[PDB]
Amino acid sequence: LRQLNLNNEWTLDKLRQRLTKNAQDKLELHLFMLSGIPDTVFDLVELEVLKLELIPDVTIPPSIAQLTGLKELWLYHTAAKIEAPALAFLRENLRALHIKFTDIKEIPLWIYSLKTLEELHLTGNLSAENNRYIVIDGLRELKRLKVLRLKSNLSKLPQVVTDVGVHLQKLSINNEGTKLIVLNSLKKMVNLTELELIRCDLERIPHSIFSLHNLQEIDLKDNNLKTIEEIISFQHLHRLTCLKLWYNHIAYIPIQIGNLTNLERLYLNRNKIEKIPTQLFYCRKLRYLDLSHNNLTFLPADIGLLQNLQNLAVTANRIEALPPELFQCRKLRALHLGNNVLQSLPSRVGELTNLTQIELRGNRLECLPVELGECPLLKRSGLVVEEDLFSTLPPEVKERLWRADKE
Amino acid sequence: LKQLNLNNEWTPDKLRQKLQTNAHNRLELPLIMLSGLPDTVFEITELQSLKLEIIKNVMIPATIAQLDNLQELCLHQCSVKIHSAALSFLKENLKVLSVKFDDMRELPPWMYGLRNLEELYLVGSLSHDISKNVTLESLRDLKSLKILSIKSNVSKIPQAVVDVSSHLQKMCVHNDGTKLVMLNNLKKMTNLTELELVHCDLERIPHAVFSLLSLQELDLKENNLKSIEEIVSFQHLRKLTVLKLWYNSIAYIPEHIKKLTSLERLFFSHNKVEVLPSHLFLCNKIRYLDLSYNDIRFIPPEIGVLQSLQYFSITCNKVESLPDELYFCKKLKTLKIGKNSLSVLSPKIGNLLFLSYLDIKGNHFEVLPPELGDCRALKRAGLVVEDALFETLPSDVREQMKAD
Repeated sequence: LRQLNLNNEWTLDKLRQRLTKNAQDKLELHLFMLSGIPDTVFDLVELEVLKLELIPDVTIPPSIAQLTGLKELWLYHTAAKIEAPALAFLRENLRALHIKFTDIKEIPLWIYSLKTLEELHLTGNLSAENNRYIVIDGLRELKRLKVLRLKSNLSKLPQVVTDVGVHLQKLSINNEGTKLIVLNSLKKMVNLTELELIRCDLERIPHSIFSLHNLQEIDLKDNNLKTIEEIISFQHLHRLTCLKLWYNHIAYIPIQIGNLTNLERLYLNRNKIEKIPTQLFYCRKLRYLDLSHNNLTFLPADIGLLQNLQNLAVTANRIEALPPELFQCRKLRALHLGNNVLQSLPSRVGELTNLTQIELRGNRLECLPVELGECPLLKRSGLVVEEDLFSTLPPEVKERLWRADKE
Repeated sequence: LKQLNLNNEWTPDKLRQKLQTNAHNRLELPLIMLSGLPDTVFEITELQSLKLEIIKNVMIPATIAQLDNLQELCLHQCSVKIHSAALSFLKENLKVLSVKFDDMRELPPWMYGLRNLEELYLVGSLSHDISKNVTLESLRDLKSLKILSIKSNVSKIPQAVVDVSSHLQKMCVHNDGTKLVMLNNLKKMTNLTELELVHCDLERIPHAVFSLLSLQELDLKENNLKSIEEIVSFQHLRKLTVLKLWYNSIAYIPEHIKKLTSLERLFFSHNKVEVLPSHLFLCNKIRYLDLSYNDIRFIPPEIGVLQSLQYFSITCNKVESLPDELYFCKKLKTLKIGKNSLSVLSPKIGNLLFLSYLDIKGNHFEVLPPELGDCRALKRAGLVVEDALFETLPSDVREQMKAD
């Protein structure tokens, strides 16, 4: 009666409205406190991400074959009971699977039998008695796995994951402040491309990070590294173009980073960098540069070297005057300059054309120059500033900006 | 049941929809006329600011320890309760507070157990027995407080401010017709830097302001300053660069302005000034001078002394004569002379290289000269004028001006 009533209550029409899109721009429906999966949910054929979150012990029927587009399932505290035809359909169709659990029994055993699975995310502590890195021994059956996120607070990387790493291209570890025992055991995953150690609290860089040659993006988020000293060995990483050293106690940048000329997305924000030096600008390839929430003394002139810079973010840092060399570059697009001690914005911002948004709220900004109206791509949504400071502009250029905004 | 309803009513996706930004560039959740505070709100951990408007009978659990990213709290006309872990965490984390006390009890008594608090927005109202508010004089427990804005009918400055003068820096008070008295409590300000008093009905500038030796700026907004004779001690405010005495009644300006030359910002808009003296423009460090919507008869030529001026507003004056020495001052970035009694725009105006803004709106002009092309930073927007004055440029000058 409950399931039949749920099919009537949750109708296909209301669920068509329930359909939303995620950051990956994928049609998805969030099933929160549902008794089971309504048949009206499975009738949907345009679904991309089905969110079985907190659905108590739901049995998956074969009608999941109707979900032809189904590629993403996020079983959040939802034990999935499945049978052979639905198993076959998931093995032949399903490719990404983010299992969040609080118990070993919550993890279903059929998730290790899927052929086409390539993205697998685990959340929940995995250290247990007589089950440490044994339940995932079925990861060897899964040969298509490329993304393996383990928000499992694990103290060491499992060896089965190391054998998987021959075909794994992405390994993100979240330990929530627990030091992971590296022992240079990640040298097996030569295919690893994005090692994102999230909240690993490493405080050092092991040699395995720069021993593998295949990492393009290495984000040591909240790894608490005091001194960034292993960056000389990263020049052998020709693939490395995104070295996001944010959320650390880096108090000074040694000049040696001038070795790494291939870097583009250097996100060095939310740190206590006393100053980014001139030699830091020796990487002319830097296209995206984030220094937000930092202790900079000022912003040097060698920023004129970074001709490829698009978004320079120094929000809530200590910069008193904006150098004209900042405006010498023309490729700036997103200027996160808010909450600063900028005395005034120079009129040379009129040179900037690619600037589509600029954060100017707060600061010590005396007035906004009229040259901001010279920027074509900039609009009201792009130009975020206080109402009075915006009103300091002449009426007709404000009308021009309004007309370019609304249309 | 109330809390269960709150969690059931507001899904986290609805809170994602509610997510917005505020006046301080923080992630704000506007919660309006709610029955309580849901735990789903605290499930969001990326949140930087909380806005609770008339949500009364509300007790803050330990669950706010989930969201570490908070920096601002807007507790508006709501009587809020507290729990021990909430006290500890908001002592450790919360820094910016903005409360509205429509009722005195709608101000909760626990704001003052904190220490990390830095900004405070005390909007609302107050009664006759001002000194009895022990809620004010507990900010001795606050060590990091730096911003205090009290929009209330406060007649007497409390001894609270006297105690917290060591670390306080900014004042913003809107009395709205209420006379402010007992100015010794503002005398014993020591480390304060900003003072914005609005409608405090201060007839004269007290010796309190001159007792301040590190005041960056002063505002005497909506204060009936008929005469300015106590400026002699204003020299003690060496940090004073801003004197925003606008919408005021200063009938004439004396020689005492020579006491302080560090003055930079000078707003006398809508003042009662009749003739400027020879003694304003001696202080060459002045860059930001306002006389908007005044009734000055004419501008004497001693304006030539103000070279480091970058803003000279005298808009809606009765000034019929602009001598050419303000055109001689080329560092004058802004220069607003709108709706005066002037006759002709100066032909030798292209000499002012750094003239960013020339508001001369509504002036009785005849024909614009051709030397606006020599002006590097003057636009049609900058030179706001009636359109029959805009239509006067030569055709080649139109070709050079439409392309700037």
